[PDB]
Amino acid sequence: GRPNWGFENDWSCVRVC
Repeated sequence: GRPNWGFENDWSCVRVC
């Protein structure tokens, strides 16, 4: 969801993280 290479699109995070 947000820019930070988290989990979504392997280039962003979904939440919290």
